[PDB]
Amino acid sequence: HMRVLGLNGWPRDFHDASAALLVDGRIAAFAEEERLTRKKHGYNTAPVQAAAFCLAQAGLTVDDLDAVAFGWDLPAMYRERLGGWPHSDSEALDILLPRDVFPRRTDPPLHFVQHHLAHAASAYYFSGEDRGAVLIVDGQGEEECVTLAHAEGGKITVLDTVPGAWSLGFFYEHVSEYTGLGGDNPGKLMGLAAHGTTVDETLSAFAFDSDGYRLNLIDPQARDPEDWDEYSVTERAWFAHLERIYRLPPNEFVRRYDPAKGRVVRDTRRDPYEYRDLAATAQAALERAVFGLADSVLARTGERTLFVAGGVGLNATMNGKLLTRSTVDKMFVPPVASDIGVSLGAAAAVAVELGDRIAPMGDTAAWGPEFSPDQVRAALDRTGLAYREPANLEREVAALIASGKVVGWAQGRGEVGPRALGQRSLLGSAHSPTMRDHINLRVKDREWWRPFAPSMLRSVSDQVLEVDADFPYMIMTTKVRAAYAERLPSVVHEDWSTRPQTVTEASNPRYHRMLTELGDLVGDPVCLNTSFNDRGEPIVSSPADALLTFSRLPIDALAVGPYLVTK
Ligand SMILES: Nc1ncnc2c1ncn2[C@@H]1O[C@H](COP(=O)(O)OP(=O)(O)O)[C@@H](O)[C@H]1O
Ligand SMILES: [Fe+2]
Repeated sequence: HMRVLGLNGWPRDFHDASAALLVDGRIAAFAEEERLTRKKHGYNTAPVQAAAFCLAQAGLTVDDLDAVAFGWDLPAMYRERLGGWPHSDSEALDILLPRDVFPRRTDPPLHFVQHHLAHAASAYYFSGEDRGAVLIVDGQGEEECVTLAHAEGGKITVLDTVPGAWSLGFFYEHVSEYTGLGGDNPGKLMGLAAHGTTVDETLSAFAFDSDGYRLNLIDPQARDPEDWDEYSVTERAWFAHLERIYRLPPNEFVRRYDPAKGRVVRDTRRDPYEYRDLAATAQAALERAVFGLADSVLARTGERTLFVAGGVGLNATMNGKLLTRSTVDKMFVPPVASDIGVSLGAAAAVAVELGDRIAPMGDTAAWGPEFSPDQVRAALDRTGLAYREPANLEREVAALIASGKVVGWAQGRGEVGPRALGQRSLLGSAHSPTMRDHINLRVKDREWWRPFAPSMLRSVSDQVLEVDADFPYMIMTTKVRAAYAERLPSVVHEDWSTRPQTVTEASNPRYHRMLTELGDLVGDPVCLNTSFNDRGEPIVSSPADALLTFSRLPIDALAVGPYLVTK
């Protein structure tokens, strides 16, 4: 047995802390810190709880680990940008795995893995494909924002990098901030781009070529020597530039006491919808730049399989278009493309270095905590709420869904990454023409223009989608076929695009069953599947989490374990 605990998250100036445990190349456990702490984005923290969970889940202690792997070259970053790496391996271990939570007889080997390598590792080793081109597109690793590499024979070899100042991630963030959606919500920007019109995709900043892009707005060698990313530098350049060329100035945040809620709430001066054309344009500029990069690495390696990771990898809209490109046959992007994924990537890199074979993820991301019926009961009995234990839960849930009701679904092991995949999901009819507005405005109280996405049986996805492939992670848009382009109004765009999760019975028997039962009711085993949370809070993880969010939202029912709660 080779056991490698991979980590991300650090007390100084970090985000998306997470922890993954590989055992014999298999994922034993994987969790994001935010899910357990309830603090969004897992900011400025070692993945303390996530690692504790991995170890408990696998019944291990630190002393049972062959290696601890960290998904950045921290010593390097501390050398170049802070004037020295002051930590012994043991001292660093004390910070990443505090002894009061993680008792240990001795230190495990500590490995720092280069940030993009980890990103790449988390794509390649888990793709189930044995070779391909690697495209890593990011905010910024230690010094680079893009990495093009060749993945073959269990090896990842770098061909080229792009300096952070030219970051597509930072660009897209900055635009996201400029619009008032916020730099921490780029996904929203993507959503918004769909409502805009693109005028000049260069933004008078980018110049696109056949190998990607160049950004004459900023000197590519511009370092913010103070910090250890070029975020501030790119932020000034982009904000001043956008204000010059775009009709709207930066949207501003407004903080006022709301007597209705009894607190200071943050709002935006302008409606971010006003910025839709700027979103469209940013989206298009990102796509264009990324199309170039993809073509370039594909051709430099002579592969037709593409691997994508780094946070830009979360842009399903851009991925869908990569997939349909003539330069692309197959595509894998892991559900943990962002930094949460570099704990797993670091682990994989190390495990591979230690002689392990890494198994494929295989159409599921359900690696987080799960809870026994007794545990769920404990959480239920805490609330003093009445609940049933349906003979056939999956059928009853299907019936509620078919009737246009919204059902919280908390089953098995939490999924990892930003997307609910039927372990912690809010479910609704994919068939209702009013469901989208209902969930947006009445249920989640979020923006009217936000889109929804479907889960469907893999077994019918060939009839529903123009591509007969696995889409396990909702990480890629594709188009529906004619016969379904109006059947599914809540989850299909006017242009027939959608962002689907395909569901194998192996991946999720319960979800699979529920969908099957739904098909027997409304013809298609397809439903609307949106993240289970009140907006701005992370996806629920524990039954107590589920009950809390259920109690605060006008959801109709909660299916948590084998129990069903109604309002
Ligand atoms: N849907 C999206 N489309 C485009 N870019 C995105 C999207 N989601 C996240 N990003 C980008 O990913 C970046 C974060 O990447 P990540 O690898 O998680 O961390 P880091 O950049 O610190 O290495 C952000 O700069 C953000 O702009
Ligand atoms: Fe990254």
